[PDB]
Amino acid sequence: RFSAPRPSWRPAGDDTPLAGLECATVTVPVDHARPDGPTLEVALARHPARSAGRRRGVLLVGPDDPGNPGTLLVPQLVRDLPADVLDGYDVVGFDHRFSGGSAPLSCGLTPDQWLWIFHRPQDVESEARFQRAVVERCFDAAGDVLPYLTSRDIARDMDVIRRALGEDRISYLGHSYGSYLGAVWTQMFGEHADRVVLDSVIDPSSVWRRMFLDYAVSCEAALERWAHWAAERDGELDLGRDAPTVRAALDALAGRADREPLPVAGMPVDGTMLRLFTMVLLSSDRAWGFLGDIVRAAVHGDEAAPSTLRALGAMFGRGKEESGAVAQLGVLCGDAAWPRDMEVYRRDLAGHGARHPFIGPAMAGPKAGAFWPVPPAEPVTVLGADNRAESVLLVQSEQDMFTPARGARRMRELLAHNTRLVTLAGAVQHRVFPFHGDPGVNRAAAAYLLTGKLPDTDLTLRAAA
Repeated sequence: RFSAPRPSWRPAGDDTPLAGLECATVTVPVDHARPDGPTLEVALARHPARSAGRRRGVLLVGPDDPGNPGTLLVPQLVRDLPADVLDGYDVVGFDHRFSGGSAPLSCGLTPDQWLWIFHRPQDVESEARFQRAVVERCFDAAGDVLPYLTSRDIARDMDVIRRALGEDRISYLGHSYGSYLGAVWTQMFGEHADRVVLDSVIDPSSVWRRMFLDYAVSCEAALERWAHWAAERDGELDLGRDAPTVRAALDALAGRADREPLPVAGMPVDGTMLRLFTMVLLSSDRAWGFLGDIVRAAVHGDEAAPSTLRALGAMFGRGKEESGAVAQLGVLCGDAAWPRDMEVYRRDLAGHGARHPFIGPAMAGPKAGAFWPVPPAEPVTVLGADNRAESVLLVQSEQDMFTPARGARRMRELLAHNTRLVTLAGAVQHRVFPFHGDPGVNRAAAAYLLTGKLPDTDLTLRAAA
């Protein structure tokens, strides 16, 4: 096997968001079929179990989105996990290969190209050119390694990390993209799983273009609901007293931003940025006030609240990294071949795209993956009855923008033999355990992690107030 020495843990710098934790890297081969070839260093962050008598092993935590550093989940989990989980597990997060602190890639993409997923198009021809230019730039700069940026290669890295940690059976928690990494790792290596929690569950049948199409459906429906919520708040927002009037104001605002970016605290906010910010805020009903605030401010030429501004600054300001967009490109284009027929995209722009107009065209048109210059290395992972994980708990919000609840139900079908599902009804949220703070969900998931017992049948919990 590829050599996996025990990690060289050191205190995290107090110049990092990981202050207070421990850091190390694990070597992995770029090509797992060529262990004598080039390697990279995968960054880890650890919060050691608080209680030696309660410690049962390691809770490995994957990234929640391609390109998003999974090490940064560790502080969030220290903040929000039930205390007994933090007593019983070393929490170890990682930055997946070619992201974060794990050999991040830089390809000369401009900020507009960083938003290739959500980029608002003009027509099929211009968008094909825009999306192909992203691919060209990335392969020119990183074409030697991009073919090795896939979900299955990340899963292989997870198993090297497990071996380096010295755990024959390791536990796992992953959210969103991390749910998919966990599922893939269990399908490839599940005899090495202890307890596994997958939260906000990607539908395997959606990998990946269908997920984009579903984003447009989910966004449209959520925006229709938010427009009603905003119409009831015309006193404070002055956006209209019925949902069509509110939506027309937002559409006109976003169209203006498509033609000339809106200055917001000195940041040029174009339509792609505004619609992405909108979708993110829509995904949590606790954030709907931020959305009312930015739309009110931008429509009326007034100032948004400082907290709203700081949310835009966090999303698009100094901390935004090109490397995340390149990581998204590799995973989302590389895991499966996208349709190559331009007529598919023409059809779907006029159909799906027009039926879901807020982001439908951005989702349905000729994305980068259509132009990918290498074949798929491997089939997409097939989850099924041969999965060797002893047990998997699925946790899912009933109303989840980014990973609709149908995906958790699909996972519960594909992995019928070893899964149980906990659904949080009444929640409008993405990433539930533990960040939403629901006592019922958090205690059910903690009890599974600490005792290994799945609930007797799938459970629907009612979101506490």
